Amino acid sequence: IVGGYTCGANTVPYQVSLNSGYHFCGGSLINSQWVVSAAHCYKSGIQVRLGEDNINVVEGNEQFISASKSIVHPSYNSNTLNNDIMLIKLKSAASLNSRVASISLPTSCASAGTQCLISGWGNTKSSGTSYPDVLKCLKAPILSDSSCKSAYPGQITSNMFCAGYLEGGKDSCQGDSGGPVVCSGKLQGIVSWGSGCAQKNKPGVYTKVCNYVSWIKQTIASN
Ligand SMILES: [Ca+2]
Repeated sequence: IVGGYTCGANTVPYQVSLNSGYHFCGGSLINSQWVVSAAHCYKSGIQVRLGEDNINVVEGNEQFISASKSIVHPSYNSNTLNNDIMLIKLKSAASLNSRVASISLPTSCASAGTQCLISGWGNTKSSGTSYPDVLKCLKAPILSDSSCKSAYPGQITSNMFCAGYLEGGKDSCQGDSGGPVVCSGKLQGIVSWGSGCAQKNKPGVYTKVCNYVSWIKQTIASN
């Protein structure tokens, strides 16, 4: 997260870190057994780390649970990032309390102008590289479809939306991938892609979770 703030420990209780020997992506806990992330975060041997603040220090609220199975969206295209969503099942159910909690799925899509909270452990610099240990947060609005398409001609599908600031300076970034965009207590987006980070006229692009609720529910019901 570039141009954000320190969230505060366990203030974003649905935020998870995906670990394969190291943090590599965010994700969102959606029930005791299941995490939503980006398909571009797929790999084998994922451990899901819940209850994290400092990802390099055991601070007392962590739950580390290996994934039993990952399901990339059936229509994910890694070239275009269309359908950049993946479900991860935990081998055991997480213990839920106020520091580790699921986030609700949307019942309706969000509109441009809605304010959201984006979070993660990704790079905090727009030029060069600095990875934080503690969770970072950014409040940002959803942008109009027209501004999003104008920013990224030929690239924005109906399964994507832009959020952030066209002036630059405030965005998600590498290592935030897969993490949440939450608006009015609903998971509306997944950190997906963008050109660089926090660049002028190049906002963040996010998977439009409301399009996937049917798929998520039916997949959980049968897996
Ligand atoms: Ca920790």
